[PDB]
Amino acid sequence: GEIEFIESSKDAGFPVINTPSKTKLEPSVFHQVFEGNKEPAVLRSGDPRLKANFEEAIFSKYIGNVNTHVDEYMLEAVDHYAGQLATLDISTEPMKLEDAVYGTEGLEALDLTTSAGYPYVALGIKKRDILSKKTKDLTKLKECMDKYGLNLPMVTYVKDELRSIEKVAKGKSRLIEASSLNDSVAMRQTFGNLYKTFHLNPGVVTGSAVGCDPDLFWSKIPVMLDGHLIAFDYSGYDASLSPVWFACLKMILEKLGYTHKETNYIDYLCNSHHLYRDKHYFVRGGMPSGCSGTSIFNSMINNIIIRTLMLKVYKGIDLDQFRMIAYGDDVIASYPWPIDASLLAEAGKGYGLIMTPADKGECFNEVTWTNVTFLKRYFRADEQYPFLVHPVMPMKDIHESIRWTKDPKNTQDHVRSLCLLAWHNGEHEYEEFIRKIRSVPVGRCLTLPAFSTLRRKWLDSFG
RNA sequence: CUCCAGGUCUCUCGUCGA
RNA sequence: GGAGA
Ligand SMILES: Nc1ccn([C@H]2CC[C@@H](COP(=O)(O)OP(=O)(O)OP(=O)(O)O)O2)c(=O)n1
Repeated sequence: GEIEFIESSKDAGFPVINTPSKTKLEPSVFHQVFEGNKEPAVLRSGDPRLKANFEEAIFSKYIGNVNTHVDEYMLEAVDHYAGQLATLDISTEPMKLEDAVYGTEGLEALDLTTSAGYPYVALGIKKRDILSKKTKDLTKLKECMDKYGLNLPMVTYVKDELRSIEKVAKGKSRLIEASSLNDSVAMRQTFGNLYKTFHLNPGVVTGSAVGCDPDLFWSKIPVMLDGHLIAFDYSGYDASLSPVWFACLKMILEKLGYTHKETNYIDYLCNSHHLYRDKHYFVRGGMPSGCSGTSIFNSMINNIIIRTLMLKVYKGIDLDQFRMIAYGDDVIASYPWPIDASLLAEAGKGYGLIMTPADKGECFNEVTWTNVTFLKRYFRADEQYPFLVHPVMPMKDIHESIRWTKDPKNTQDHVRSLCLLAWHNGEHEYEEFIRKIRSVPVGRCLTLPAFSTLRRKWLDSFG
């Protein structure tokens, strides 16, 4: 990922974009009961907690690119992953517009509560001015698409969210890229059946966890990844993808039946253009976080990436015995033999990728089923039914969430949802949690689910 | 006097119906 | 800046 060019938006006929600088996160009634290290992310240059240049820091994610060709490893990598995807009958036929916009089995409708992006964001137009789920109208949509076209700039905002205290101090707030309604629709039309087949089939064939429910799915995972575990973390994956990985992705899209016409939408992702406040700029490489397809294409690329590193580092390796599940940058995998992920990291570095030891730390340790995480959840088998596995979100991360709110009107929903995460920590931990919640006047006013009821419904789901 | 801040997945709750 | 009660 690299910013090639910056220009004034006026110069390029673009309006200045209103980008919020005030967080919506307030300390909650539970802010004191529990301990936490996160505060809301820095959103402006005048933040008193800033110990570094803000605008320098938020964009620092664009580490650079590496100029390499699609090498013999990538190519093999692609043919292998493609051969899996071929077993699924991914239709390259464009999705019916009513389905691409207002949802179908395997693909939910557009988020109508979010920005419509450029140009509408500066015309003061909301998604709901153009769409209604209730009416399923496409009239105003086609109109707007005719008028404004495709490949519009993506609008860059800072994400309102909690960050570690060093990420607050270092200004490493996160950027997202608001994709225009038009582009989201066009991509969903073009790639809807791919999205759908992916969501309806998470596992070791797609190599994707997208569409799974950790409650039900954690039990399936150790069966699928029966070998020795492989797991690492990425630093700024999305921003680290050089163009060659996109070339790889286009090539696998081509294998699947996609025309050069349709693969060209990948070009709008790799080579993208953005609005940020009063500037218009160009990024070469990097997956733009916020485009349509970001989870699916990030994941497909990860399947190509890890396959490549293996084929490269361990020359003569049998990928028919390799198994991986990716969720964007997040990956859990296994191979029948011990693989040194520090070496896969060294290789990764040569392709622009920064891979680090899993779940923080400074050794590429053994990855056991004990310490491995996926989607931030640990794996624990039931003590009573050892083939059912618990997705275990650390209580410390649940704690971080409850200590804040964006609106106390939601405290009941918020806490209930937190409960459905916490209980997989066990009865001891859940009741301590329910106690600490109850240790505060407002906590005594909430309907909390009983552990016994949670465990019951869970066991009941496997039926 | 409010609103402006992306893609998605999962779950949950609210309302309305068979 | 724009949209609205
Ligand atoms: N609002 C968000 C937050 C995250 N993500 C996706 C894109 C990248 C992926 C990883 O994000 P995190 O791991 O949660 O961020 P981090 O580990 O703190 O920072 P980094 O991406 O540098 O590892 O999640 C997203 O699409 N939208």
